[PDB]
Amino acid sequence: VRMNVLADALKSINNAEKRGKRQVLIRPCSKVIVRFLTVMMKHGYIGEFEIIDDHRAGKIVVNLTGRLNKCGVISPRFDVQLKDLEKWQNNLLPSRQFGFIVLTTSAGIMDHEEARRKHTGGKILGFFF
Amino acid sequence: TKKRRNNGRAKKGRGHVQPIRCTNCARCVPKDKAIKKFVIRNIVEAAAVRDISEASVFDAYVLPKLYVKLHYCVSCAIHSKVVRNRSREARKDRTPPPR
Amino acid sequence: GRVRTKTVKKAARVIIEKYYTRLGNDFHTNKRVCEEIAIIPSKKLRNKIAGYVTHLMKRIQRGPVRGISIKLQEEERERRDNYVPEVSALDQEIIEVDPDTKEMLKLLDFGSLSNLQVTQPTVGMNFKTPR
Amino acid sequence: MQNDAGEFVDLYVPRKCSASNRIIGAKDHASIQMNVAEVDKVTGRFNGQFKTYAICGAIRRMGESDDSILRLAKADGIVSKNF
Amino acid sequence: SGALDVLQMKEEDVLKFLAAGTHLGGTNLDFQMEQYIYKRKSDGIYIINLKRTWEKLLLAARAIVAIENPADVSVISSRNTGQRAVLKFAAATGATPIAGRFTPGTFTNQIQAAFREPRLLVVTDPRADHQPLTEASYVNLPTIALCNTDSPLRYVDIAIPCNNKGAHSVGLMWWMLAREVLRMRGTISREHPWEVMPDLYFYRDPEEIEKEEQAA
Amino acid sequence: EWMPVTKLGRLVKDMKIKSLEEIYLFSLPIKESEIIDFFLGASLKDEVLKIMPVQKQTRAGQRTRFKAFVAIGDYNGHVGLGVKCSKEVATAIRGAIILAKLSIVPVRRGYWGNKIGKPHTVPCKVTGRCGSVLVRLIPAPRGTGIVSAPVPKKLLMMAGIDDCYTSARGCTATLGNFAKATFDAISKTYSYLTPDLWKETVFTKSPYQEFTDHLVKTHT
Amino acid sequence: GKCRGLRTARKLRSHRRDQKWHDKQYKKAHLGTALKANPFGGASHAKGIVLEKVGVEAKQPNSAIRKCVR
RNA sequence: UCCAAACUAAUUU
RNA sequence: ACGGACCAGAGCGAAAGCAUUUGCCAAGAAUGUUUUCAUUAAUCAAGAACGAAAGUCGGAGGUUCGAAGACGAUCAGAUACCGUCGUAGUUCCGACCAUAAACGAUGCCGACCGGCGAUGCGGCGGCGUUAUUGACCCGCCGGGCAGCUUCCGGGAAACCAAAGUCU
RNA sequence: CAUUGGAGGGCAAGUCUGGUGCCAGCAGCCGCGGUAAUUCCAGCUCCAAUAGCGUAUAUUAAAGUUGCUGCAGUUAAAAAGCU
Ligand SMILES: [Mg+2]
Ligand SMILES: [Mg+2]
Ligand SMILES: [Mg+2]
Ligand SMILES: [Mg+2]
Ligand SMILES: [Mg+2]
Ligand SMILES: [Mg+2]
Ligand SMILES: [Mg+2]
Ligand SMILES: [Mg+2]
Ligand SMILES: [Mg+2]
Ligand SMILES: [Mg+2]
Ligand SMILES: [Mg+2]
Ligand SMILES: [Mg+2]
Ligand SMILES: [Mg+2]
Ligand SMILES: [Mg+2]
Ligand SMILES: [Mg+2]
Ligand SMILES: [Zn+2]
Repeated sequence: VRMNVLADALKSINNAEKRGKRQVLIRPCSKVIVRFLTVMMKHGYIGEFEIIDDHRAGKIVVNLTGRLNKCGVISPRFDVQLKDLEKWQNNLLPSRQFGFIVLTTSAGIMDHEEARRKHTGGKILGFFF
Repeated sequence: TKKRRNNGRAKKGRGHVQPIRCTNCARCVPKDKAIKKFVIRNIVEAAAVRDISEASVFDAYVLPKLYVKLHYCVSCAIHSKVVRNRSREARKDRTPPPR
Repeated sequence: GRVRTKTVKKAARVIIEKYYTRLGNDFHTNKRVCEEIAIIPSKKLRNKIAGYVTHLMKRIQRGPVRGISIKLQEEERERRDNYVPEVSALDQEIIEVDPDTKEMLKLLDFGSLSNLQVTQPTVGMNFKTPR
Repeated sequence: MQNDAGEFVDLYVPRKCSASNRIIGAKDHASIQMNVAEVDKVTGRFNGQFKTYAICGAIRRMGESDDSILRLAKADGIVSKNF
Repeated sequence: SGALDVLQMKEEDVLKFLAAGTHLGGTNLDFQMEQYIYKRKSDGIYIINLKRTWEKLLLAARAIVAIENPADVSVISSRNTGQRAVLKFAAATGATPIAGRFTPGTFTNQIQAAFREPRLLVVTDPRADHQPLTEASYVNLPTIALCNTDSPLRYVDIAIPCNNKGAHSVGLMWWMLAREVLRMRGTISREHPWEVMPDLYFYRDPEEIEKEEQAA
Repeated sequence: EWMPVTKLGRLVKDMKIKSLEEIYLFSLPIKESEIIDFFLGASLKDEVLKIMPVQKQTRAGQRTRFKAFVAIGDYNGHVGLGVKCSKEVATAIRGAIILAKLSIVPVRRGYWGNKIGKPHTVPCKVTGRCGSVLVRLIPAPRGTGIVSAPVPKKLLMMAGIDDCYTSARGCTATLGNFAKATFDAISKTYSYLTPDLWKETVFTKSPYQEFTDHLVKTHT
Repeated sequence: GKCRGLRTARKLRSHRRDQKWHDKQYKKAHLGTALKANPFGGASHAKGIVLEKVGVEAKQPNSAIRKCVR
């Protein structure tokens, strides 16, 4: 069955990206996905996304700009210290110039450049570039 | 390697079809694999129809037919030249030969 | 085994396109023409080229030949090409349409257009071939 | 694209498909760049101006370049809004 | 095209489209041609929306006027119902006609005799003229196509939803297209009708020719 | 004595196109060798990668022809690769330079980090794929050099890629699919969309369009 | 495929330790049967006594007599 | 739908 | 003993497998649902039920066919192919046995990703035909067995809408 | 008084000369030798690393050929008969 909601969300965004579609349904909306998409949206890879409330786990319609190469998840959510973070950088990211590893730290769901500034580790959710 | 997409037979949603016997040599063939040939050959051989009809005690007597459903194994149907071998792209063709 | 090769069939077609005005239905006449307008190296070839021109002259006389442009035939199928009748085929002034054809014209905003007499649609729905 | 001094260190900036926002590559020989003529608002004659759209070949092999140019021309209002 | 009342349909032209039968489509429907269709009838025939096919046909005309050298537009019909309309199209607009069999390598084989490099292709039928559409995807060459309900729109870049099956409806759509090229260039004017009488472009059958030679 | 036979070949010879960048912007199909000789001539260096013999069995013995792998490209971001089979060695080496010239692609160079000076390595992790072979190109730091097998090293040096880490996979003992998978990798350094290229593309008009007047009195 | 979960280290470590035995270089360096079978006994060299000069014929296509000692 | 088996150790392209 | 033709790239079953009529017994999928419970789930070492054919052990029965066996041919030979007989077996009832090219040579649960025409079951809607709620017709929805088509992508390729979403 | 290994290919370096004639021998691997040996035995040359250099054996990288990162399992080795 469905064990991981974030994985089915990012696989469906990734499949619609290479099909060249403009919009995509994301079924069940959790709050972890919403906090994941905003980090993708502040760095500007996706457009505005509409969240639909249906008195259960809702749906999200996402506008795609056409900028995304690959949004992936990492399973399990390995705990990552700041010592080991740069070894995840050259295994997930295509370059040191762009791309982000998304962490969930105690100060919230962060990309990896923000976690160095805040000096905290966390569990890894996924990545996008 | 695999030669045909079905495996030379028409078994899709079931496990085991009952077998029949080849009418030429009595080999056990599954029912969907066998080359079926329904023949409605006349019993008269139309070289002879103008002799049977002139010798009849009737005037309008339609001569009967002969309804035989033949079965064949793959060995006998090739040897009897019921079927032939086809090219690789021409195997993917299920329309029967015209009349 | 009288099949004529490509060097006879290609040479005979270029003769007729260049010299259609001289050729006729006599072999022996066109035999003398074909040596006059051409450098043919041998006499036995000359009879074959002239023998295939005269064969083609009957086919040209009845109709057109695939690959041969006859200026009598090419310029006078142009009347077939440049033809306009006195009335168009489109100006009919009463055009049999369907109620669905008419109802689209309302969404096209031409319901105030002239007649276009509607016909009753068929009630069968029998439009597919039996499988 | 550029080093931190500000010098544009590139050979060229490639075009992006105006329907899928992906790079039209160097040997993407199915990728078109068409022009839609502009008419003046009075007589409907060609004024000399035009809109340029580029459709990459993968969108074109998809068979969706028809609706793509049709949507890119409804944003300029070249195609009527009441389509 | 553009909500300009000078570029609208002018109902004179509607009686042409209904007399030829351009609104009629096939009994089956391509999924990418779905947006141009109004509604299916009772006999399975789909009805093409004439507002949709007017906008694309004017969109197609803007693509030809954007070509500077008029012979850079090449026009192809392999099917005979349309070979007459293509020749008379390029006679007016100055295009480059290819009637009949399209030999392959015409756009790719740069050493042979008939090797012309256009900038625009306009064809009659995507299924019948699939070979130059396929070769136009090698040489960065956008194509406009007359299309029916069942046409595969693969390398088609501007589709004109019409009836490209009837003889009266192929030639009319070539006639309406040629008229809107010369009006947007300003060669002919749009305050008065054009002197061509659109059945000049219609394909006439060979038995239809000889049967009226004694009538005319 | 070179007379061009293409519309693009006429505008090149008449000093109207100034670099290959005006061609590569519009993806124009190069079909003539001299167009590459016109711009990049006396800067290209060639190299034969391998002469492998191929054989066709016939009813009278074997019909051996010779297949030629030719690398080409100046050391500042252009690489071609040409394969041609002929009955003779010199006949194959000549003709495979032409096919290598008709496949000159641009190589986007990038920075490893701290973008100081000229771009020296691949911009990001790219991966070619040909046959069973996939060749990955990882951006190296500055004085690293090209840490690779000797066959793609001859391709990566002729692009002016100074720095790369290379991962390979599959049967690299065949040189043909291992040269092409390298060539497939560096030919998609421009195909990849970085954040540097999100700025909208201004459309310059096409060279078949901005010379319709010079072209029609000369090429026609 | 493979189990990926966060507590599957024992399943992964034991499956690995069992599947190490299925290749030749691990199997002969850890059974001790092959260590029991070579006459050096895990050494590089050995001193012996020549009993006999023996002629060994070469495998085809080679056709010589390889001079060996027993 | 009659029978129908075998093939230098003596090597060099 | 066996259930032809009807009988299909049709159905059902966890698989093996399953076809004369009628009755009885218990089961079950799919659909329908603005019912109920409220995470009860997914996959699974150990363990467990089922498992063609042949074979084994008891009873019953033995028509056909038929290992072994006996002959007639063919053959250089022919303890084989072909023919004529014919044991065990094939049939049923009660136990065993636990393997098959037990194959889609493709674990299961879940998500996303092109079209199109059909088919089977259930539901819903719709001109009209036909019979005294069915039969046809046109679609829609969902599960199912499949097909065609595609430069989705993949693959060593053959090929696969999964063997795709994998440097 | 500079050796140790080589010179068909992998792999840097000879179609040199003389002997031997599937012999003696070489050769990690593919191979060479049955009378013109680019491979043996020698001379000449040449190469490599050099006061060091071959050889045997354990072992690490190569090995994404043990795969956590990172392998496969339709037909190449392989998904248990089914639950
Ligand atoms: Mg079975
Ligand atoms: Mg029955
Ligand atoms: Mg068990
Ligand atoms: Mg049994
Ligand atoms: Mg018994
Ligand atoms: Mg017998
Ligand atoms: Mg038994
Ligand atoms: Mg088994
Ligand atoms: Mg697989
Ligand atoms: Mg060596
Ligand atoms: Mg190791
Ligand atoms: Mg490694
Ligand atoms: Mg392996
Ligand atoms: Mg196997
Ligand atoms: Mg199985
Ligand atoms: Zn048989």
